[PDB]
Amino acid sequence: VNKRMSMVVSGLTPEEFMLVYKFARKHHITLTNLITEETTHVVMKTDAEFVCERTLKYFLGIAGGKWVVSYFWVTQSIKERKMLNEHDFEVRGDVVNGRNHQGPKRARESQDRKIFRGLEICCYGPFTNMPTDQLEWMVQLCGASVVKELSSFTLGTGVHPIVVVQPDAWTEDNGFHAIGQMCEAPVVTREWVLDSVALYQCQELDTYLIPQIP
Amino acid sequence: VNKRMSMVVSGLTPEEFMLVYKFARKHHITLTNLITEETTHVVMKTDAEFVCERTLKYFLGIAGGKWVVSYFWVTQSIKERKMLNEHDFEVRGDVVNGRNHQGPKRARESQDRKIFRGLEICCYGPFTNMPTDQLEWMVQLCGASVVKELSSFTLGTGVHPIVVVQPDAWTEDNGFHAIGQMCEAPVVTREWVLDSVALYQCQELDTYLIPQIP
Amino acid sequence: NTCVVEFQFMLPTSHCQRMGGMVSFRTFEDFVRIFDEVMGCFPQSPTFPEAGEPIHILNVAIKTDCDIEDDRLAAMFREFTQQNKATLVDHGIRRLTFLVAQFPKFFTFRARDKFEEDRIYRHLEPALAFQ
Repeated sequence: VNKRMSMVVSGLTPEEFMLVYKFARKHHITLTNLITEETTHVVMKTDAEFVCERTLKYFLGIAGGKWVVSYFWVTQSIKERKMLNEHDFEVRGDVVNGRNHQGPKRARESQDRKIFRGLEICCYGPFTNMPTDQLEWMVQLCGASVVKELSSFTLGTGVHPIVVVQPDAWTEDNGFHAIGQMCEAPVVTREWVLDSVALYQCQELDTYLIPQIP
Repeated sequence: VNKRMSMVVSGLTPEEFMLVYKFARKHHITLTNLITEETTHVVMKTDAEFVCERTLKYFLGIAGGKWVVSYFWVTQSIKERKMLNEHDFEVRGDVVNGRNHQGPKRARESQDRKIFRGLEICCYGPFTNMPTDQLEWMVQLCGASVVKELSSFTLGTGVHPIVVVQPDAWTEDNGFHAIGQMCEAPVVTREWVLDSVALYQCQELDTYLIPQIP
Repeated sequence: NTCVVEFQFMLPTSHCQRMGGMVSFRTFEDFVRIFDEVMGCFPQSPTFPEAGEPIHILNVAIKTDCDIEDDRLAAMFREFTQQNKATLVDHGIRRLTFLVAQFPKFFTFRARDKFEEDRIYRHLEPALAFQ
């Protein structure tokens, strides 16, 4: 067996999702609601210039080098009753990280050199709007080596350790300022990863560096 | 790695699919439009007595020993604001082959004694409302050895070859009555398989045998 | 069969945010069949803002213009809360006030985390009761 077309959609209101489910059925196209390694296509909600919103599935789509196309391919097929070429509907950017950063495009064309291949990233729970194991799957797909606990960090000159937290998610507590006392590694927000994934390019840590307490 | 939750639906209107998707949405449950080996749950549209229609996913669901439940399980867990037990809503039969034939139920609990284990089935095109390769997956899931072309039929006393055709799809020719002259195998309508699958019990060929020419 | 208004407010030192739903109905019976859309919108995929708890109010308008029998009345009404404490299970609901029309006779059953129904506030809506 060869891989088959398989879509997930992201950023759609329920009413929009219903249009895609009818669409995928007629041409026996696989369409799932959770993105996996077997998923091959990611259908994004975009504007007229193929610029989209930031969802959980968008980032995960790029990490896996999957075909990332715009939701407008479906709406266009009804008006003209054709199956136009999806490549014409590849999302070009998002409204946060750039209007033409070609993140998804590079991911497909760079599956041999993942941007975080050979790096050790620690995904520090808890998280909101994103399962911890899905972000781990995300950085795994981008070549990072997941370290579950701070003591489990690989010690070496070639290793670059990074602790990833979401300062927004903590309520009741200021815990993101104490990691520098717990390990010898730069501490940056999850948004650094999210921006890096959305762009599929390792961003500079400088603006995302999290202040520690000595 | 462990299995994940995965449901598929059958017999639903578009507005109804969103309700299962919404169920899947709240608890991040996998929901696909094509039933595969990774699919674990098959959700059928039923009446008040848990009797459903004969769809492609229903038959394919039985062959794979997947959880075949009524659509009313979904509406009830949402309708009652609880996470109810799926098992109470298992479908028992259909309006053609019996009101309590327990086809889906026996298939899940009897995957060790597949109904077509040790049978050689040739899926004779063309087909309507069911892809040939999906019916092949069905008999594959039921232990049969799929034979792609008539010349590839095993010749032997211990082997039980069966030619399965759908008399309905043929309109230009009466060719399905001559296969018995070309090979050593019973010729039955596809409904014998579907009924055998629908019941998960290998039916006697007598009522479905197709007359040959001596 | 469901008419929805959405509530959106915040605490002005009353005791940060939560939403609400009011739906106007003819009989209490029709509601519990018409249940399923109130719990429908309780929606849009998770968003990730920039780089770098019971929360539902529920008031239901009812008719059939009945009379004195507060015991049999509210008791029937009450056993809707006690049959489905599921309301609490659906990420919790702050309040379920039942409103039966003819000024409107209120049948207030508030269980944010609580027993179903509060007796001081029957016949009144606690926002206006603050006065």
